[PDB]
Amino acid sequence: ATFGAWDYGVFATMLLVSTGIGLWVGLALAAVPVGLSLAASFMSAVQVLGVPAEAARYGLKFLWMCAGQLLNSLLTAFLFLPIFYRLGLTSTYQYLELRFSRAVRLCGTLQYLVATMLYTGIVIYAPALILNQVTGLDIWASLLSTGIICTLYTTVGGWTDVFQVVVMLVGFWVILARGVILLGGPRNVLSLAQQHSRINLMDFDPDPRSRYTFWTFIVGGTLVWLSMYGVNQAQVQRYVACHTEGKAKLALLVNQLGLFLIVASAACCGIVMFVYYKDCDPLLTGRISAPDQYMPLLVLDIFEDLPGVPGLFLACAYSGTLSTASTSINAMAAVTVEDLIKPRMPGLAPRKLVFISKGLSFIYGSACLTVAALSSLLGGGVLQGSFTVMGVISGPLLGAFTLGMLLPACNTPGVLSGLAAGLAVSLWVAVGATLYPPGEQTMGVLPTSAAGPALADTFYAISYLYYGALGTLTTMLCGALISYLTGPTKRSSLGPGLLWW
Ligand code: NA
Repeated sequence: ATFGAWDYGVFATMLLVSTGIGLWVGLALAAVPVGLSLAASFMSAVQVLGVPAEAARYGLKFLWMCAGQLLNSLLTAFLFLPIFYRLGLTSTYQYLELRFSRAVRLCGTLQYLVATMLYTGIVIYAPALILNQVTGLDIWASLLSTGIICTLYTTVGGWTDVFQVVVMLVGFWVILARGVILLGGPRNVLSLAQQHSRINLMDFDPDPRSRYTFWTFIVGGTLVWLSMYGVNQAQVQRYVACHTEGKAKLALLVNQLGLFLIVASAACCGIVMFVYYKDCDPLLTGRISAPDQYMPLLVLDIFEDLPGVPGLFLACAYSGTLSTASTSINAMAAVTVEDLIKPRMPGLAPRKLVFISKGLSFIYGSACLTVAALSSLLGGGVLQGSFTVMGVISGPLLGAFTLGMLLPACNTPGVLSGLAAGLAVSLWVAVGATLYPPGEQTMGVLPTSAAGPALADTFYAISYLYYGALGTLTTMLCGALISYLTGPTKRSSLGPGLLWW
């Protein structure tokens, strides 16, 4: 029910060792490692908690997420990697500089900082949620602990990604292997899932309100993962540092393979989790309050006769998530210093520049902890929360980049107005859904079992995967229209720039 004795020791020892190695790194590349770094940059305990739960509650439709990811990678390697290897170097928003203006560069950097801050807040909340659900500590003590450890990793801590990805994969495989053997027979699990309508691959429901479906997954995942891989500063930084566009596409391929493995393993583990709870769903029984508590519960249930392992898995999912959060915070600080402060403070006390970078890292860590606390209080849903954070905020940024590249007739006022309109629409739909969320029947939640305004109904029910796609598209539409209203930009006035070349 709540770890025990051996698994408490396992959790504590593993977390202490992880902190020690982090401090050692902070005090004391090839396509494959950098691609696995690309994969690890966005996979954390959020995906451990959410993907199995979403698969269990909807059923093997979540595999279509992989397809979305696939599209993302392809588009990147064919739309943004070539241009961010010849035109936009060093930074990603320098393209917005040399294309539209420095004002658009500042707008893009601010959007990236806000999106990353909120995403890292959700990321920090995920291990806090794991600790609260497992160890029993109230969510606020768990948030205090996770924030303290993340700030220790960032301020003090200053192949780790490969280790994280392999740990995620092995954990998922161990869970879904122990579950199948305990239940008895992979064929039996598949048959039980089929009976309870968990094998639902071919879902083409054109209704956007249906939370998960091929039509929703392809477009929404493509757009969100593009905003997270095609224009994200960290990912593009990892591209341009790969030393070759052709060898950067190899990194993207490795990243895509890692994402495929993680998502497939998580969905299969979620199906095993449901078939484990085929007759008595914990949600109906009240054993847990939110679906995000599904994964920590099963881990406790499966290995009740095998102490220690739950602590190992849920301490790996803690340390890896904290490493991801610290990398995000430090990247935010570095981006702020390099892209904003340095231009207006060119040669003032490089030691002061290091001091300012440290201060920004601390400020961003604190802000991310505050966002984690807000997410804890402000309802729940971590996988949807992260995709609505990276969707509404960064979606318009991807729209700005795509308008700057694809459309020759795009101008600084055009892209700025498009960004404003896209942010407005995306936040409008997000708040409408938060206040007036759709029901389980509308979204498409599969049946459970316990035997052991017109606008708010037609729009706010839109699948969360459509938030980002709603923003980006808006930025591409409005930004285009205003461009042709104020003044169409001339192809001659642009350098290589546009993908058309
Ligand atoms: Na996510």
